[PDB]
Amino acid sequence: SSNNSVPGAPNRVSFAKLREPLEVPGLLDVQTDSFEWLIGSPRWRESAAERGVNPVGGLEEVLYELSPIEDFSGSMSLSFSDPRFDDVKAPVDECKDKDMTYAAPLFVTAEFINNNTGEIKSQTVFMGDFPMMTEKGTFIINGTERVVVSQLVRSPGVYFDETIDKSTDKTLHSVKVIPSRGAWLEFDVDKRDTVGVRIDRKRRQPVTVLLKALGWTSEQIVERFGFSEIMRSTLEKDNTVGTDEALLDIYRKLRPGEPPTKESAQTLLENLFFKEKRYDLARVGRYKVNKKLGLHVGEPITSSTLTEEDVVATIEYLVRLHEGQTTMTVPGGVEVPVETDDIDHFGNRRLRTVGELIQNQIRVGMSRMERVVRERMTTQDVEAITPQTLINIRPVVAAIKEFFGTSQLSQFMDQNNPLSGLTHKRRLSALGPGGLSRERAGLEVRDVHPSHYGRMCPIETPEGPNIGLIGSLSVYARVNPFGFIETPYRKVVDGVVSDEIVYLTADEEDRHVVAQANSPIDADGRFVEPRVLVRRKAGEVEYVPSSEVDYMDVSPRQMVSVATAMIPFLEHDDANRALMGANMQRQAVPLVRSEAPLVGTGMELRAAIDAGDVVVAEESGVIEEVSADYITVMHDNGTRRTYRMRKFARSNHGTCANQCPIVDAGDRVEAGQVIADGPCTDDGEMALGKNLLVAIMPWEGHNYEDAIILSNRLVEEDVLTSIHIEEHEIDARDTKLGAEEITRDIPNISDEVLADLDERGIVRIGAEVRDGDILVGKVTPKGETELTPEERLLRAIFGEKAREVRDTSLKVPHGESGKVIGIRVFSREDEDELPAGVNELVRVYVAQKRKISDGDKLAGRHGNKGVIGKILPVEDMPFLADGTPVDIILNTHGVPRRMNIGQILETHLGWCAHSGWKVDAAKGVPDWAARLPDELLEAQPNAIVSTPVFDGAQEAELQGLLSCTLPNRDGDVLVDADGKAMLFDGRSGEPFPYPVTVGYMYIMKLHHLVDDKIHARSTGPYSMITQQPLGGKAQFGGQRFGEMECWAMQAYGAAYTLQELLTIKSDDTVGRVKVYEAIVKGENIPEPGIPESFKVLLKELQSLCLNVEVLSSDGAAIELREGEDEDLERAAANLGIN
Amino acid sequence: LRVQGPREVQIHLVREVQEVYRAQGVSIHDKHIEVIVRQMLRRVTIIDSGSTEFLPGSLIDRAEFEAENRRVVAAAGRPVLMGITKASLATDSWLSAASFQETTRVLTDAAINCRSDKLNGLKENVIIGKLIPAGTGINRYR
Amino acid sequence: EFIPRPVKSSFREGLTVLEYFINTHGARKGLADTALRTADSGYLTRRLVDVSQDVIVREHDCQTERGIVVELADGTLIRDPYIETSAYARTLGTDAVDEAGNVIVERGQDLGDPEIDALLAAGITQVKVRSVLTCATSTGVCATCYGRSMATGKLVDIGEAVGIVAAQSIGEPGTQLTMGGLPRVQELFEARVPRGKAPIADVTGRVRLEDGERFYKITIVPDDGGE
Amino acid sequence: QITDWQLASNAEHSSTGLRSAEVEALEALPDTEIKEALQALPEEFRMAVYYADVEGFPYKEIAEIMDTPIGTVMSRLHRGRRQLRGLLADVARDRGFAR
Amino acid sequence: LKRLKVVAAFQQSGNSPMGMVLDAVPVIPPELRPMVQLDGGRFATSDLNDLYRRVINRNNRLKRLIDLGAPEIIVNNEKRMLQESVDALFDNGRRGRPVTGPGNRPLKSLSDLLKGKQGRFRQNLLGKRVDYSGRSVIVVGPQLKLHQCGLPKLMALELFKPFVMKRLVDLNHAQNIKSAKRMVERQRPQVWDVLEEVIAEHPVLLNRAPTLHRLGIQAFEPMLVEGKAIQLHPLVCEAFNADFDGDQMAVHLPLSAEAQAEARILMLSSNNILSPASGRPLAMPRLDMVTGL
Amino acid sequence: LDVNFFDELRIGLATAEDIRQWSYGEVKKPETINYRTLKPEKDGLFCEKIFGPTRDWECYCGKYKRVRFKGIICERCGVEVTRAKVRRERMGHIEL
DNA sequence: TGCATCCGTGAGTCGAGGGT
DNA sequence: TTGTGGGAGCTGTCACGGATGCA
RNA sequence: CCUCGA
Ligand SMILES: [Mg+2]
Ligand SMILES: [Zn+2]
Ligand SMILES: [Zn+2]
Repeated sequence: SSNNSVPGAPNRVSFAKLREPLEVPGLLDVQTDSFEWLIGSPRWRESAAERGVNPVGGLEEVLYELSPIEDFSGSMSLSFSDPRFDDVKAPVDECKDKDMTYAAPLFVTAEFINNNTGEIKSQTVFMGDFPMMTEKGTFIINGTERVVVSQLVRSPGVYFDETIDKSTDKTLHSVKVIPSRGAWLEFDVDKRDTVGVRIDRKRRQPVTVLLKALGWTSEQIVERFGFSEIMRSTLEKDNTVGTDEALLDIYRKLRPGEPPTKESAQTLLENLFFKEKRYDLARVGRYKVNKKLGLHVGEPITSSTLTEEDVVATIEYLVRLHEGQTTMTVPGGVEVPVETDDIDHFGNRRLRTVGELIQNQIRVGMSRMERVVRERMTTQDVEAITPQTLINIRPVVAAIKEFFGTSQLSQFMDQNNPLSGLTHKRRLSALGPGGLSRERAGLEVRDVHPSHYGRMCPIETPEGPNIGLIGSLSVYARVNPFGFIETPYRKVVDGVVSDEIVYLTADEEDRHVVAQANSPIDADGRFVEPRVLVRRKAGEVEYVPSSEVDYMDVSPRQMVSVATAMIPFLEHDDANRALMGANMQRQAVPLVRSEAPLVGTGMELRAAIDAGDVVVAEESGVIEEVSADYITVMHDNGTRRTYRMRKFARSNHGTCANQCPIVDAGDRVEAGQVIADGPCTDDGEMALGKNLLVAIMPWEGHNYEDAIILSNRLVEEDVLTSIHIEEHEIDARDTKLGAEEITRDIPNISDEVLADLDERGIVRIGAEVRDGDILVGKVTPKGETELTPEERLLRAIFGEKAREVRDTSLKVPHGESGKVIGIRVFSREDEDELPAGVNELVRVYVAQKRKISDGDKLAGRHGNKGVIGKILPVEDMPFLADGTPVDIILNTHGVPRRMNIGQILETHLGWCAHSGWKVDAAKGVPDWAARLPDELLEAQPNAIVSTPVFDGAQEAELQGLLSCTLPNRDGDVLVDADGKAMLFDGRSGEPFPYPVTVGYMYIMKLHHLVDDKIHARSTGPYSMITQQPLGGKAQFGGQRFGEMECWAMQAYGAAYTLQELLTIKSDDTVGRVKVYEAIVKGENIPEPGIPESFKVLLKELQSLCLNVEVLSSDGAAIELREGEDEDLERAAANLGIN
Repeated sequence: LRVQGPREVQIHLVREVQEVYRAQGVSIHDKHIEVIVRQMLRRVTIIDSGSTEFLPGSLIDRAEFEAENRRVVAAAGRPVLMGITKASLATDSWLSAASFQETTRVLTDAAINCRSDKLNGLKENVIIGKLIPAGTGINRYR
Repeated sequence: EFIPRPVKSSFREGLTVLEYFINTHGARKGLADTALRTADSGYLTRRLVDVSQDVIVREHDCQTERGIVVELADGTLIRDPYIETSAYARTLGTDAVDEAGNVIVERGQDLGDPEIDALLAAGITQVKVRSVLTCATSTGVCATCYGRSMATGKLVDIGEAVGIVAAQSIGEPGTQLTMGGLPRVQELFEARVPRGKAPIADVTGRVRLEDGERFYKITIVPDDGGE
Repeated sequence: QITDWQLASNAEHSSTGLRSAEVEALEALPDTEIKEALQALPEEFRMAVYYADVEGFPYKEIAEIMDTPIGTVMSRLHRGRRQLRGLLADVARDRGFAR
Repeated sequence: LKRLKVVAAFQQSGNSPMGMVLDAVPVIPPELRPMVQLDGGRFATSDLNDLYRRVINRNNRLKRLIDLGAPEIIVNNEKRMLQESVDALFDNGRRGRPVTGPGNRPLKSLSDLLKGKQGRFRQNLLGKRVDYSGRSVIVVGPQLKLHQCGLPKLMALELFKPFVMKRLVDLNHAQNIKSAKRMVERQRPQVWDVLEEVIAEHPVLLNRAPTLHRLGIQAFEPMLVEGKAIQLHPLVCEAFNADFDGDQMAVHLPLSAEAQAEARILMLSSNNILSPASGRPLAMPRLDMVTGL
Repeated sequence: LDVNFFDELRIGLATAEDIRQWSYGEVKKPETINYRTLKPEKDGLFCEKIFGPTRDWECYCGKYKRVRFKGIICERCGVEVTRAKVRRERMGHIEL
């Protein structure tokens, strides 16, 4: 009920009934655990040594693999040690302002040894500027904040599957030996009875060729595989028999068009798999195969490469799999079970987090540099070389820069609001390099796998193409050092549920039986009833008694993600609308004033602080000073801490990130208390919408087909008003005809059009701008031939004599407006980093206050979306008996069909919390209220409450509260014990003849707003190749009248409409002009010419040596080129000539 | 087709397709499915070219086959059922075939055969920006 | 496959955690299945459009007497399930007269709802209708054979591009086809030798059915005594 | 395929840019303010101004036209420029030529 | 028979098979393979230029080797390389490894410019981007008649821009056409009274994608509306499969007399009431209307 | 201006003689444009001499910038003084 | 010369913004 | 223009038809 | 191309 583990946190009284023994971890730990590892931070250092004392970091690991670096003659050796970091070069806000990368310089200790002269030359060498991770778990890369998303990849190991059939109906078995780094190794069976080794996509050589290649003579190979007659037929049908002859055959089959050599086949074959330089099983990949086959059960993980005994054990496992023997024992092995492997099981599907992705790119750069180091050791005169001379850090810098710059895994941070950014960092992506590709994305990788329970949320996933490919980490989940996901369970010993938390992966889980968090327990901690539902291994549902229950869920919502766990009455919503609810929560736009929900969960608070868009007291103290600009905390230590507020910052997606203090001067704040609210937070909790008074009824068809009706109060009181900030950027640069100039002196412009610019030509701070307004005057040198006849007469008449230019000024785009709130200019005359050729660079920041409008998109938390159909006067809205008009009217027809009855339950509870209640405790405690906490028997108006998912307010408890609803100021009970009310039609005055459900529903403002989406075009730019209109509202584009649309026009038989669309509205470069000409002069629209894209087509065919000619009716080819002279008799002559 | 004749194949196909759509409660009138099926039964394979220039086994439009036979007397053709994709790639409009799919192959063969596109069809007049030969674009109306 | 355990809970009661988790499987399997099925249906529609696009109404009437026979209807007539898609909107080939002859609908009428009602009421259980299958027009079809324009309700106008309308009418509901279904529609329209080919009798005669073990041996002796 | 945002960005710093059909329609229609100012001038003044100021003919070659010596052509040119500057005075202010 | 198709085709047409071997490679005009400067001082080129450039490098190196009388093996290497680079230029990836650009992507060759929904046929000839068109969110607006739609003011003003311009000059609101343009662009009030004039009885086509059948495009008479959203009559929803949960729709302005006439006659909302697939009406009451009646 | 009534559209194979009859000049160099002046190198993939002028009525060396000179071929630079439209319709070739 | 394998084809429409 | 020197990813797709190659 | 919208 208290949730007081967070200081100063609001008192959200909770309907929960089960105890949460474990707190939700740091929700950014998925990223901070990873990047602190790569760096080898004292945080990681303490923890890694605090767990069970081999403390190697990611960079240290890259360096010990690389070193020592020996020369061909074994003479000299370069070795790397001790990764160290300088301070950060610039603060985050400075990198964001100057388009820089938040980074800290990286140093290493490079020791060069020369065994010939015995001398040793240490040094401290600078590897490069190492991009750094913020306190929020992100990256600033060229001035834009970013997230590296964890990637789902298949763990290194040995995996067997059963492919159902070839052309025949014969059951085949395969295996891929997939390492962390190196070459692939495969074995399979055919339609015929042979056992072959496909390797690096080369042809199918019988696996016996590899047996004798390793040294296993024919008699020694026959002995082990004697029980398997498929191997005997493979050797009876074998081509040759002998060690070196099977070795040289490997070489000829490996190199097409290359003379084989025995001595050169012996070295590169041990270099493919057994040599640690080119081939390395991961520590995980070693652990996976030694548990799969049972070879080395004493944890000697020191050496991790492909070994002969493991290869022979995999061959014997593969061949015994055809027999299907449940058991197997390899020489020295231990009773391993023989089965196929599931590629989607989360014990075989690890994820590579941010630290590991960066490590794998660092390793690449290091290897490039090393191949440069070895080449320097000879060209340079020895005894004069230094560690500084061998090392070339350009490849490493380029490898880092490329990764954050091009990787699908380094992503533009989704920050519509704290929740968007928070889940983005908790994402588990499937695509990427070294992962699977989209053309390989079958339907089965996208399904909810039984192993995802408690690790990957089954609700939150994209509706569109990326479905099942983008999933988000579960609440209590955590990634282990091997890259697997564990989830905590309570240890159950002899039917008593203890408080021992034990984290298990999917593998460790299938060996036990897991009960549920909602399970009856006595006061001591014992299971009440013997037989109840549990999760049988491989994800099944059974009823075994509690004497055999090993572990129990530490909580409900254990399976669910952050955004999902924020949906009240989730368990009353079908998974489709529930998914729709999680996803729309991450599209809520921040509102000018934020307002926490009356009906919430306990997840808003704990997600708002972890998301990091709130300001949080690092140490206890007293507020010394507080402005809208910063907050100072005098700790009892005597030190001060100050936190500058983000004031009206532009998020990546254009929403207002405006922090605001919630402390006062003199207040006592504890460590971790919230000092100030963020974009969608209210007093520390996530506030994504507003509490709206809803009626559920149809209303004159204005909420037909999910449309929404709003009271005009929400315009007048700015309850759904939101602030949106655009950044308009233009630069001045060098041109083939001169250099560009940012000037207030623009051709063909009145002084009144420039009234709002300053003296330089930049719009003035605080101006109100509209479509077509200049923000930065700019001119580009055009040649003389580009002056129009008029522009050339006035220039000569008045003798302008200034170089002729084109008006290439930055304007306000169509359909937007606002106040200039910020100007930022960068000059080349000043020493300012600009791209090559760029002289002046200025950004104008425009802010609009967006009132909620017709066409804006709203939704609740239950997937109940709609756009606004009509905003009615407050007097027209159906109103309650006391005159209160409702705020929003949701159509009844939409609710039952979509299975999100959670919205109705919320509406009921929303009303209960708004009115407050007093449960009759006089004679005792009613039966429905029995399980209610004492802090919920009464509640003051507008109380704040939690409905934890799967542990929320039960149907009986909710229906009770609708009885004890406190009345309004006049003693009136406006909402009866069903949740319905009597409303008057504010248009006629007559009452509506039946009681309507009314109550309070949390309604968010989604970021799909008319202002962004309205677009129109009569005429504009055209693409240069095709001459068709450009695409996109941003480019003033044209709508695409596509293939299926032409079928529609055709099916109507609208010949001329189809022609006109396809010639003079798109592609006829002369008919375009002739048509605008015709409309402006009030004449008929002229006849279409030839689409320029057909011309382009013909030209591309000739480029393929195809002689395409257009023929006349009877004559020869038609001339498709036009004349150089046209309309001279009229155009020049129309300015008064004859 | 080779047993009960083309008129029976068309009945067979319309009913089997209509049955698949029926099992999912979908109302498609038969005339649409007939309009489609009709286009599958417009050619004939050639078993022997008695006096004609036709290759044996090549598929020829029935009107083409018959109208070329008539001006050779002054020819062994059996009805053939082809699928829609194959009936499409085998049109007299090389432009239509190239704009449909498998463009490299259509264009190669059309080059080797020095094909000339009459530009008769809807798609072809669309591509060149002429009035389509349907609806308000046919001559009796325009 | 159906999990042997059911979700005993309704959504008013609120599902448990396991019930919700396992309901997820079917939910997402459906969302992904629809993502695939829509592309399949779209490719099918594009191929249909291309194969039929050149089909147009060229003349008013080819005047043929060919057509197809349609069913309309123990001790009472029962309406035929598929009158709506094979008999309604057709053009009558031959006059419909009952026993004790009466011209119920004349040759070349719309066969609209009033006509179908009058037909059933007078006891007519079969009708011969013009069809696009039996149309004799050189290229394309004649109006009289096509029938009424489904859009207008009057007989199809001359310039109509009925191929595109037909391809659109067949494609548009394709996404409704689940599991066979759309695979079988594609199998038929692409004119392939089907899976599980059921052979037909090549010639009229008597059959000898030889029972093997997993192997059936059908033989047919012709009535003409042929091979 | 270079994108539309790329074609547009490039056009932002180019000497011609992606011109609309409307832009080119109006350039092919009369500039009403300019046409009437020119039609105000006498025929010979208008001709000597047109050739020199629009068609850039050198002074001896525009003398080759109109069949008049160089002095006559240059007198007509300077005086027609003056007169046309008498008119067009608001057009030069409406546009940026007053600076 | 297979080989005869080729041979007879080559003899029946008077073109020779020599054309199957090239001594000269054509070069497509440079506007069709553009090059543009980008923010950053870097350039963007079409893949075609990299391919032609490799062809040129290899042909020139071959010429250099032939002049230098290089070993026959090296000159054969250069000849095979020239052949493979012309293979890339014509159809990359068809034989062997595709020529790649940065990030390992295969360079789209002259063959790719024609194939698929990206190629010229399906992307630029069978469908195009068009002028006099817009798009916005749809709301219900039950006050409409079947033949009508709510078209926002800011959309209608841009769509009819030259019409309102000619009218603004007809009446003395604008003294010439340039002022008419600037007036429509500054959104001076005089335009609005004129707007309702020009758009009167001038149909527009509305389209919702995916256009599954011809009723996915329908003409309506536009009613100027307050707001930034299109208002869609509740009875045409079925035909468009349009609900109002965020759907957007497109607007197209027919210009010529023939296009306007096809819109008023063939495509008029109230003239397309029956499914052209089943012949039955689609524009019937749905759900709310139903519970009403 | 084409009245848009074509009877037929025929393909054949291009003869090297056809490929040369199309071409306005052989491209010989791999350079595209100079980094300093952003101008198209001579005999390159964007050569103005064989393809056409980048700017209307302008020549490469700048001797002719006028609609007055119209259709003349600059003797110093070989570029034709015409509309830049031509750079979308003028093929080159490569002698192998 | 008779097939088995391999290879080449195709895999919905329209939007928004970001921008190596 | 001189002691030695061989890539980075890749696969977690699938149904269909007909050439191509092998023996 | 990525992420998203219907
Ligand atoms: Mg929708
Ligand atoms: Zn007919
Ligand atoms: Zn020159």
